Amino acid sequence: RLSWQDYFMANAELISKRSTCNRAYVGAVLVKNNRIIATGYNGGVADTDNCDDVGHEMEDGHCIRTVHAEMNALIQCAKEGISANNTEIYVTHFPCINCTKALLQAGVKKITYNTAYRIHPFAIELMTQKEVEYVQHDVPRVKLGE
Amino acid sequence: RLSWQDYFMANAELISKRSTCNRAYVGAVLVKNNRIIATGYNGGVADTDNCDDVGHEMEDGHCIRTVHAEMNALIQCAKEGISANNTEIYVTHFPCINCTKALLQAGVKKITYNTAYRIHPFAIELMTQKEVEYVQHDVPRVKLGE
Amino acid sequence: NRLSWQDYFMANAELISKRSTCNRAYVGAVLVKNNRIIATGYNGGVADTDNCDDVGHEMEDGHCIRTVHAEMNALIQCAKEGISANNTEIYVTHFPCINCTKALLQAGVKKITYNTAYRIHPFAIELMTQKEVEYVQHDVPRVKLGE
Amino acid sequence: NRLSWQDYFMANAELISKRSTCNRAYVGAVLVKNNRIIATGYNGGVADTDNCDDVGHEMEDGHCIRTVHAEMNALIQCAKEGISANNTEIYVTHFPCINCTKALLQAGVKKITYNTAYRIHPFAIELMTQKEVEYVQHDVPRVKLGE
Amino acid sequence: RLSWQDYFMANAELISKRSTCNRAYVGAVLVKNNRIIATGYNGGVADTDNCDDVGHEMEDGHCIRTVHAEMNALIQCAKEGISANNTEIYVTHFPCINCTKALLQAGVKKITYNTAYRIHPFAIELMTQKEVEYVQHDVPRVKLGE
Amino acid sequence: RLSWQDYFMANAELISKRSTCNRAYVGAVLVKNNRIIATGYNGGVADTDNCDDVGHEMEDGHCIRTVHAEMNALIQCAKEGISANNTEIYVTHFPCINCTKALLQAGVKKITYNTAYRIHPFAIELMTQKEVEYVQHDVPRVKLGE
Ligand SMILES: Nc1ccn([C@H]2C[C@H](O)[C@@H](COP(=O)(O)OP(=O)(O)OP(=O)(O)O)O2)c(=O)n1
Ligand SMILES: Nc1ccn([C@H]2C[C@H](O)[C@@H](COP(=O)(O)OP(=O)(O)OP(=O)(O)O)O2)c(=O)n1
Ligand SMILES: Nc1ccn([C@H]2C[C@H](O)[C@@H](COP(=O)(O)OP(=O)(O)OP(=O)(O)O)O2)c(=O)n1
Ligand SMILES: Nc1ccn([C@H]2C[C@H](O)[C@@H](COP(=O)(O)OP(=O)(O)OP(=O)(O)O)O2)c(=O)n1
Ligand SMILES: Nc1ccn([C@H]2C[C@H](O)[C@@H](COP(=O)(O)OP(=O)(O)OP(=O)(O)O)O2)c(=O)n1
Ligand SMILES: Nc1ccn([C@H]2C[C@H](O)[C@@H](COP(=O)(O)OP(=O)(O)OP(=O)(O)O)O2)c(=O)n1
Ligand SMILES: O=C1N[C@H](O)C=CN1[C@H]1C[C@H](O)[C@H](COP(=O)(O)O)O1
Ligand SMILES: O=C1N[C@H](O)C=CN1[C@H]1C[C@H](O)[C@H](COP(=O)(O)O)O1
Ligand SMILES: O=C1N[C@H](O)C=CN1[C@H]1C[C@H](O)[C@H](COP(=O)(O)O)O1
Ligand SMILES: O=C1N[C@H](O)C=CN1[C@H]1C[C@H](O)[C@H](COP(=O)(O)O)O1
Ligand SMILES: O=C1N[C@H](O)C=CN1[C@H]1C[C@H](O)[C@H](COP(=O)(O)O)O1
Ligand SMILES: O=C1N[C@H](O)C=CN1[C@H]1C[C@H](O)[C@H](COP(=O)(O)O)O1
Ligand SMILES: [Mg+2]
Ligand SMILES: [Mg+2]
Ligand SMILES: [Mg+2]
Ligand SMILES: [Mg+2]
Ligand SMILES: [Mg+2]
Ligand SMILES: [Mg+2]
Ligand SMILES: [Zn+2]
Ligand SMILES: [Zn+2]
Ligand SMILES: [Zn+2]
Ligand SMILES: [Zn+2]
Ligand SMILES: [Zn+2]
Ligand SMILES: [Zn+2]
Ligand SMILES: [Zn+2]
Ligand SMILES: [Zn+2]
Ligand SMILES: [Zn+2]
Ligand SMILES: [Zn+2]
Ligand SMILES: [Zn+2]
Ligand SMILES: [Zn+2]
Repeated sequence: RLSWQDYFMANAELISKRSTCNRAYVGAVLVKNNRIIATGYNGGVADTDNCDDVGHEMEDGHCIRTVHAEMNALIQCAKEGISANNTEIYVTHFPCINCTKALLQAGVKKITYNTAYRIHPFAIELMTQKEVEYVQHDVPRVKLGE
Repeated sequence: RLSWQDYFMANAELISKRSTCNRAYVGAVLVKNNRIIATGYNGGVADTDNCDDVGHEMEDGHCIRTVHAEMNALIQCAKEGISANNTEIYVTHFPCINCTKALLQAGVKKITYNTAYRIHPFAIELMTQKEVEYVQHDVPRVKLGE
Repeated sequence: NRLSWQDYFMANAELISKRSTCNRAYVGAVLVKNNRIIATGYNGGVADTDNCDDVGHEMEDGHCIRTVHAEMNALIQCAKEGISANNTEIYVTHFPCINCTKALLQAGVKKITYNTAYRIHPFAIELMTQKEVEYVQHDVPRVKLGE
Repeated sequence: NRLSWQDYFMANAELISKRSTCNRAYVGAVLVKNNRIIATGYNGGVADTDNCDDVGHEMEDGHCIRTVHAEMNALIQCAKEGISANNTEIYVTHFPCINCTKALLQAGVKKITYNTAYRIHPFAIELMTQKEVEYVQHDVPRVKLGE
Repeated sequence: RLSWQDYFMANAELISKRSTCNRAYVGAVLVKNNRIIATGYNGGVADTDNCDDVGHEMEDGHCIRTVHAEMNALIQCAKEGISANNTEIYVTHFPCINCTKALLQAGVKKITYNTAYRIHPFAIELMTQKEVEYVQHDVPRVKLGE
Repeated sequence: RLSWQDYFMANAELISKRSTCNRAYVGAVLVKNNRIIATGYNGGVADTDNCDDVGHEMEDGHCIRTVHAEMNALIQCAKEGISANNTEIYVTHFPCINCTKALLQAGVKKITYNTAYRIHPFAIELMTQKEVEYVQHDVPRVKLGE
């Protein structure tokens, strides 16, 4: 039976399947007391162009078109009025500095990630100072459907 | 990529992977405006015995030990104070009469399911009266992890 | 001689039961957090569907399956509105059935106070015991309203 | 002969008034949204402070100022818990004073149903009129609970 | 830079600038963990006449037309469904007995005020009994805009 | 008497007075139906170093140390569980691309700003496509305190 860690990392990878930016298919699942409260994948602002259709918007070696997966989970909370305080997050890719700041500021207490994607040393510095646990964990092998 | 329908049915199946009652491994995902707001699988009341460990509690041909997947999604909303009104649900198995009544009463507006499990005609009657569609949809074939 | 909290809320549960539309048992439930009422419910059909009063019971295995139960109507008020039922207690006219018991325990209801020892399911007792939730019998007080 | 919604909630307001601790008027209030109870209140001292029953009234200009009013206790339940009082109606045993009237109107309470025509302030009427909020008199129904 | 106390007292004074009762221009800011969660100024019920236009409604030496600043902050919470428990309030004027009772009942834990307006001894009595400090603090001199 | 626009822009400037990054003192006030629901200024993640004390963290010509003012307002909503949908925002400085994406995604419908700060053409493109109104408005001259 899938452990909680495997259960949520698998969910993060499934969530990434709708990513519309082929630089990285990113999925995030926000969890409170082992319950899923929000999810997100990387894509353009809702009702705007996606990279799949009009191409990336590159600036300083990053695609700036997308709302990031982690940010989409947090913004789901802000839009609906759901508390993200005292949560943990499972993400397919290590959070960029912008996502890191938002997550820490929102009260996210633990970050579990699969891919060591472009790890920013300042993101590590912030997680360390804020005493937020970060953990690498592989997505388990799971087959769904017939 | 995965359609919204495929995306959520896949999620429901993944959610079912932690089911602790082997009569049916059930998973449910509650969705509002294409966002996941709650999930649930079938298992004993939290902090109580599960069928996997102590056996089913059978009455009139049903296992009564478990909080049902759909009920776990709704009760997540009740416990946390998340609104379930104007949602839809994706579930691995057709809802029983008890789950159907609760879902309809909560303001769930559409039901999508995979397995046509023990369909109760009174459940159909109520869904029809409430103008809530019950749509069969197969779980897509999806492979997660390496 | 003011109504105690227990009497106050049990009286309320009985009053709440006065709109029940299934004559097998007129059930009323009041959900309480820190001695404040946050939700109520009585037993009746799904909203906007038929009630037993009008079309008869829908019997299955010796139970009327037509109704959303009183306790469930309280919990579903919370789920529908987005009101937290965690760390509450409930006052109910009738001892909760196994389905209501599971939902209450799962929602974080910490104590159950009931009047009528209605069809008490031994498995409901087993679960309340394991989950460490008290189930107290308390009579509805004699209260006259109006005039 | 089931209790109508109006009778159901007015009965509830009267029951709620049974814990009032200021004998100048036993006031009870029930806040309702889409025929669901979301909050209640009776008149009594600030929580954890003295009640009139025990220490006497605190009179100022012909009013007892000791109590948080029933209507205010309902609204404050909402403010303290974070429950939305917008687009509600209220049922109250006594017509709201000017302070309660202002707070109710400001909170988005859309209709006021009361039993007793208690010290009706003409300025309260003026405000309800301008704000377009109905104020309906309705008797508490004769209801016997218990035994 | 401005201390938290100066920051919020300044805000309360700015909030008071829209007051429509010239007996006292009152502003209130409701704060939870140094975040502003609601504000209010004294004026008529929304969509009703204001004192500026039709005059005061005087009774027993008080203008009864207005919803008070503090009450407007609390009622913002009630209307929207924002929790006022475990807050503090900053107000331009010492709260009257009605506002004091409501604030204490709502779970407001500290009161900071500038002007010692019409102090009611019963208000002091209740604050003291509830172990809620009432702190006088001057509005700082702050110039905004060019 | 201060118009609503002047009232909230003045508030945004006052909010900026606690900024701890001297590259730009930024303040934001999030408004729903002319009520203030959240505020923010630019500063380090809560309980971490500020630029005032340890210097800026410069990357590609931007200080990346700070959680931005707008982001702090939105994250207040996410942390507490307050809905930011159907709001408008008043900000001392035109939002950067990251803030722009988050605001649009959160359901912010109008942006009023004072300073035309480093206006990103892609932020304009997004506001335009998302049909979000943006308006320049000067902070009014307001003196507070004696
Ligand atoms: N469950 C969801 C739903 C949406 N989003 C985010 C990802 C994108 O940033 C944006 C997509 O929202 P749209 O309203 O544009 O949804 P579409 O149906 O158009 O999907 P897409 O744009 O991905 O085709 O919202 C998300 O992270 N998770
Ligand atoms: N994401 C979740 C978490 C919990 N539950 C439900 C399923 C069971 O009815 C019960 C399990 O909760 P526990 O607190 O017992 O969690 P455990 O870690 O013990 O899991 P399990 O009992 O499944 O081993 O809660 C759920 O549906 N979905
Ligand atoms: N205060 C309330 C309101 C409703 N309900 C539940 C009981 C029934 O299961 C259903 C009744 O909802 P309707 O929308 O059908 O309300 P009616 O006004 O039609 O009442 P009834 O059907 O009882 O005549 O909702 C409840 O328990 N408590
Ligand atoms: N269901 C409730 C609970 C409380 N209150 C209000 C009425 C009083 O203004 C105050 C009473 O709160 P306490 O915390 O003092 O409660 P007690 O248990 O001490 O009740 P009492 O003081 O009435 O004996 O709160 C209310 O209106 N409705
Ligand atoms: N940010 C706000 C908005 C409103 N109110 C309160 C003060 C008055 O009691 C009433 C004013 O609300 P209106 O809906 O009448 O707003 P107007 O735009 O008409 O403002 P005014 O009446 O002050 O001109 O609401 C408040 O305290 N703070
Ligand atoms: N009303 C508030 C309170 C906080 N913050 C944001 C700005 C900074 O990003 C961070 C500051 O939070 P701290 O918990 O560090 O508060 P301090 O009391 O330490 O203030 P500072 O760090 O500004 O000295 O939170 C904000 O925008 N608005
Ligand atoms: O969604 C996330 N989350 C993580 O925080 C990092 C990147 N992303 C997205 C952003 C972009 O679409 C991306 C590839 O990232 P860069 O373009 O920044 O290398 O994956
Ligand atoms: O979780 C759901 N959801 C559906 O509503 C139906 C059954 N179930 C569960 C209940 C039990 O654990 C089960 C097998 O169902 P029966 O024991 O009722 O046949 O799957
Ligand atoms: O509302 C509750 N709450 C309790 O959990 C038990 C039964 N009921 C209702 C269900 C039905 O309408 C009923 C009579 O119960 P039975 O038909 O299950 O005996 O009272
Ligand atoms: O609870 C309410 N609600 C109504 O708004 C009016 C009065 N009251 C209370 C206040 C006091 O305890 C009271 C008797 O009122 P007066 O002391 O103002 O006459 O009943
Ligand atoms: O807004 C507050 N808050 C304080 O609690 C006291 C008075 N006020 C208002 C009420 C009226 O508009 C006012 C002048 O008060 P009096 O009219 O009660 O003296 O300032
Ligand atoms: O708070 C905001 N909000 C706006 O979106 C833009 C910048 N800022 C902050 C970020 C940094 O502390 C800043 C000066 O911005 P740059 O360092 O990106 O030029 O003001
Ligand atoms: Mg799209
Ligand atoms: Mg368990
Ligand atoms: Mg009906
Ligand atoms: Mg007491
Ligand atoms: Mg007005
Ligand atoms: Mg700090
Ligand atoms: Zn891209
Ligand atoms: Zn990122
Ligand atoms: Zn089983
Ligand atoms: Zn079921
Ligand atoms: Zn029946
Ligand atoms: Zn039941
Ligand atoms: Zn009294
Ligand atoms: Zn009153
Ligand atoms: Zn006046
Ligand atoms: Zn006042
Ligand atoms: Zn800096
Ligand atoms: Zn920014």
